[PDB]
Formats: sequence, structure tokens, C-alpha cells
Amino acid sequence: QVQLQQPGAELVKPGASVKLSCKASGYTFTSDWIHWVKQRPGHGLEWIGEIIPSYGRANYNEKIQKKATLTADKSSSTAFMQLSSLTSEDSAVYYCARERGDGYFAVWGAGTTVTVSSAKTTPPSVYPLAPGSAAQTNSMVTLGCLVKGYFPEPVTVTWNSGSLSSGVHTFPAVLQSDLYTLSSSVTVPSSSWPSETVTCNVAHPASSTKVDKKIVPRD
Amino acid sequence: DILLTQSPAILSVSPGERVSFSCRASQSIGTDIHWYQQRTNGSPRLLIKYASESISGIPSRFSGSGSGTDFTLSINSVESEDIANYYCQQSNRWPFTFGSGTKLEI
Amino acid sequence: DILLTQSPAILSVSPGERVSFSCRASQSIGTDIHWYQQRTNGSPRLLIKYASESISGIPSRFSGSGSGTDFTLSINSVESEDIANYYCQQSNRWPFTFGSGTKLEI
Amino acid sequence: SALHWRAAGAATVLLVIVLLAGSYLAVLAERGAPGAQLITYPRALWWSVETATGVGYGDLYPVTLWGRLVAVVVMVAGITSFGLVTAALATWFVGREQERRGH
Amino acid sequence: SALHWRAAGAATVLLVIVLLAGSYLAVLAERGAPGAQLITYPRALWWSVETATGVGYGDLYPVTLWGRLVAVVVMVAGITSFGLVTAALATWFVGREQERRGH
Ligand SMILES: CCCCCCCCCO
Ligand SMILES: CCCCCCCCCO
Ligand SMILES: [K+]
Ligand SMILES: [K+]
Ligand SMILES: [K+]
Ligand SMILES: [K+]
Ligand SMILES: [K+]
Ligand SMILES: [K+]
Repeated sequence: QVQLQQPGAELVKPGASVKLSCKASGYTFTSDWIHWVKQRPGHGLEWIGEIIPSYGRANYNEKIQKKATLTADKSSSTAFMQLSSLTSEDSAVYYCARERGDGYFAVWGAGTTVTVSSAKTTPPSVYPLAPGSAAQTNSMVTLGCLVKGYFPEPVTVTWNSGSLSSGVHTFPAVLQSDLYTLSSSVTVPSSSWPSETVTCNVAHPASSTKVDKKIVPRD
Repeated sequence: DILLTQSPAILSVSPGERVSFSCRASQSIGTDIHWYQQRTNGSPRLLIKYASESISGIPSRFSGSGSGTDFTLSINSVESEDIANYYCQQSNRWPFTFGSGTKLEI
Repeated sequence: DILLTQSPAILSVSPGERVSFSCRASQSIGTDIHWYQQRTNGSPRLLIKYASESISGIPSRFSGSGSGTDFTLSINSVESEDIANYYCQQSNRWPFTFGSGTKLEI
Repeated sequence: SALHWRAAGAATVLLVIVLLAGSYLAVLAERGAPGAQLITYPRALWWSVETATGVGYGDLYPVTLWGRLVAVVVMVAGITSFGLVTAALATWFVGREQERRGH
Repeated sequence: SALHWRAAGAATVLLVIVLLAGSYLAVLAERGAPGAQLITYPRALWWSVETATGVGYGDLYPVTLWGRLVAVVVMVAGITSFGLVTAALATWFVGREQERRGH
């Protein structure tokens, strides 16, 4: 089971504050430390701070400006990071990690994508992508989903609830007029479609929405 | 604080060929180095702990070596799933620090 | 004796921007470094002691970090009153020594 | 069991508790201080033992106030425990020599 | 209170005085010698304790003649004090074992 559970995304206005959570499961010891790591898009891993839940003491990276405050709740086994007075420089993915007091990060969280912006949350519109009537097909056929006009990042696109992984790749989103847009490609054998259904699953954690879109041949 | 240098930043290799990532520490840290793999849009994943100790679930083609200031992560016969970013991390002195990372290309 | 290198000698920065002064020691001195500010025609003024420990009366935008041989004094959002000379000083080994100093310009 | 053998056993058990608690508290005290090496539990325990035995190789040592205070407690616990064992051995030998002399 | 418990208490108090005076004199002796590290009072005190306990991590040590003479006094004070405590514990155990045997 997933040892460390983090929210998918958080939208914060310039100057506002946010408290990220990190619910831990599995074996828990008094020697456990919870760490937090900041990663900006295209950049590497940056250590923020640590906390020992069994005592409540926290330490922070002295090399950077302290915008974080670590707390923990023993009753719910959840770690918290209070980020205050955020600017666009604070926009990044924040991972939490568990260390058994022996120096290495055995397990990491999925990460919480924090976006600092004045823009408003917008759920995505998902449109199917089926070949036109004149398009000839080989042994394989290519389908897709158009995830357009959402904010902020990220979205998670799966095909057939995850069962269809091979031949699948999702393109990075493009930003324009405070709205993101991406597409996801899937390639299955020609003989298998549309006899065997193909459906993309688009989750947008920032708006708590998850929609499906079955891919059918054009009428 | 301990600086970890990872050079080169990008490593291009042919399929099935052995590759080696380097990690250099600004001071002697014994064997307190750990390696992580991060694929595109994924979370970091522990590969090697304490310079050379293998981890359960990690393919045997991954190995590590070195001590003091010079450390190496190696992959015997690189395959497509190995395409990712590779980070080293030290736990010898507070605070823990990460290397700048090395990207593997095929 | 312990040599403290401060480079660059002059640091130009825009208002409200974060600045960082560097101090490098000729040998490892743990965290026994201290920072002083000297404005024009003024006497030196302690800003940070023991590399990172804050001093009462000193604005919170002043902070320090580092250990061993590499030390850093930082100013979050530089304002006009920060225009001065900045010196580091070690107390790890006798005799105490000062760095050559870094001038901040806006 | 007499008093001296009782106190020796108690001191040994207490020493084990000090080593464990000492290792935990040392890590807690040393983390947060740049350059500190006494920051992971396994080697902290090894540090505790060589501190209690007075060997002190110098491969590991506290650099903070509270880490050093913890160290002092470990040292004293070590000196006292092994000092209590020596005293117990002396009592044992004195008693046996007393019987050997028919007194 | 008997003699042995009195001497132990006195040795402990005296040891505390030696640690304090030793820390003060060490700094006084070591300052003026290039490369000396035993030159500030807080760490000098920590040095005094680990010297008296015989641990000697080697993170700090005197390099001057008088600093080393001070160190010798701290060592001897430590060895004597803890040696006096062990002797006191042995006397306590011998006496109790004497009563236990109805002699
Ligand atoms: C005997 C001392 C107990 C450990 C104290 C923890 C120190 C907190 C570090 O700021
Ligand atoms: C027991 C020794 C007392 C300290 C002597 C001071 C030494 C002066 C350094 O030249
Ligand atoms: K000894
Ligand atoms: K020793
Ligand atoms: K050494
Ligand atoms: K020793
Ligand atoms: K030693
Ligand atoms: K040594």
C-alpha cells in the first residue's frame, strides 16, 4: 500500500499561505523522520526541512529563505508543511519523504504541485480524437484525447483505468491566456478497435474533477 | 555544507552498453552516499544505499561503488526503462544535500 | 594562520533583490565564522554569529549559512540602508582573522 | 544475591538504557547543526558505546550544547557502571579471602 | 555520613572546581599560540570534561606547555575523583556484606 499520500495540487494567490499534508501508513517507528523536498520544473531536488513526529522537533535548510513551517499529528500519522507568503518563485512540486533515521529516503510521496497565481481554477474540457473517414489504417490505429483549457497543472491522463499502458504517451501542456492544453496518444491494434472499447480518464485534482471520454469512430 | 558534483549533466549511451554516473563530494564522506532515479513526471526512487548496497525490487544491473569523495553509479547494459534523471545524496553531515543530477540518454 | 577570502570585492544588486556574500576559509573551521557590517564612517556592527545565529536588533532579512570552509551571508530584498562593507571573521584558531571585505552597491 | 551483585546488575541494565536513550537524544540534538556527524541512529549507538567505555576513537562526537550534555551523562553512566562492577568484584574477593583465612 | 562518602562528595566538588579553573587557564595559556583551538571558554569547558573523563575524542587539545600542564591536572583530578568514588562504593559494599554475614 502507498506509504505516503499527498494531495495532487494546490492553488495559492500571491501573498497567501497554504498547508500541505502528508499522510503516512505502513510501519512507523519513533526513529522516523519526515522530510520535504522542493523541485521546480526542469530543476533538481532541493531539501527544505525535516521533522521527527515522535518528538516534534523540526530543522530547516539554512541556505534558503525559510518559507516553511513543519508540524505533525501523531494521532492521524500526518505531516504538515505550512508555506506562507508565496510568490511565483515558490511554484513547484513538493515531495514528502520518509527516512528511518539511517540517512536515506526509503519512500517518497507522489508530490503536491503548488501553483502560485492570481488566475482562477478551471476544470478541463475533454474531446475525443478519432481518425477521419479518409484515413487509411495499418496493423495499428492511433487514438487520442484533447484536454483543453484547464488551470492549474497538473492533469493525470490514463487509458481504460490504467489497464492500457503500452503504446501510450501524454504530451506536456502548453500555456496560453492563463489556460493549459495537452493531448494524450494511444495506439492499439486496428482489429481491436472499436470492437474493444477505448476510453481515456482525465483527472484534474485542482478542481476535484475526473471525467471519462469513450473514443468512438466518427459517424 | 557538503557539495555534491554530478558531471556530466547528460550522458548519451548506446543500448546494451555499460554506463557510469559520477558523484563527487566536496569533502570525505566515507560511504554515506545514496542514489535515486526519477523518470519523467515521476517521484524519486531509491536505487542504491550506502554507496554499494542493493535495494529489494531494483534490477541487478544497477550497482554502485566508491568511498571518500568519489562515487559511481553503474548500469550494466542500459535499456529503455533506464531513461531518467539520476541524483546522489549524502547523509554524512547535516544538512543532507543532493547532487545536481545526471540525465541518461539512449 | 587562517586566511579568509571574500570574493567578489564588489557586489551590485537591484533594489528588493536577494544578495549573497561569500566567505571562504583556507581550512575547515566548522561554523566559527562571524559577520560584521560597516557603513561609511561608521564602526563595525555584528550581524551574524557562528555562521547562522541571528543577533537581537538585526533585521530578519539578514541570514547566514555554511560550514567547514564555505560560508554565505544573505540579504532578502536589499534596501538602501544595507549599503556598506561586509566582513567575515573566524574564531576557530588563534589568531582571529578578518576577510578582505565585500562592498554592496545598489 | 547480595547487595553488590544486585547493584552491578542494575547498573548494567541502566547503562543499556542510557546507551539507547543517549543515541536517540544525541541525534535529536545534533541534527540542525551544520557539520554535525552524530545524526543517524546506528552510528549514534556505536558512538554511545565508545563514549561509555571511554575509548573515544574520535570518529564521532557531538558539537552542540545538548549533544555534549547527553555525552556527559553517557560518560558518567559508563564510569559509574564499570566502577560499580569493580567494587562488586572487590567485595566478592574480600569475602572469599575472609573465609579462606577462617575469620 | 562516613569518611568514604565524605571524600567522594569533596572530590566531586573539587572536580567541578578543576573543570572550571581548568577551562579558564587553558584559554589563557593557548591564546597566543598559532593554530591553537582551545581558545574560547564554552568549548574549553567541554574539553575539560572529556579530559577529566578520559574520553578524549581529539576534537580539542592543548598545544602549549602550560595548556598541557593544565590538562595533566585535569586528567589527574578526574582519575582521582572517579577512583575515589569506586573506592567508596567498595567500602559500602564490603560493610553491607559484613552485616549480611552477621559479622
Ligand atoms: C538531556 C538533553 C535532552 C535532549 C535535548 C534536545 C535538544 C534540542 C535541540 O535544540
Ligand atoms: C597551571 C598553569 C596556569 C596557567 C598559566 C598561564 C600561562 C601563560 C601563557 O604564557
Ligand atoms: K579510560
Ligand atoms: K580514552
Ligand atoms: K583526526
Ligand atoms: K581517546
Ligand atoms: K582520539
Ligand atoms: K582523531
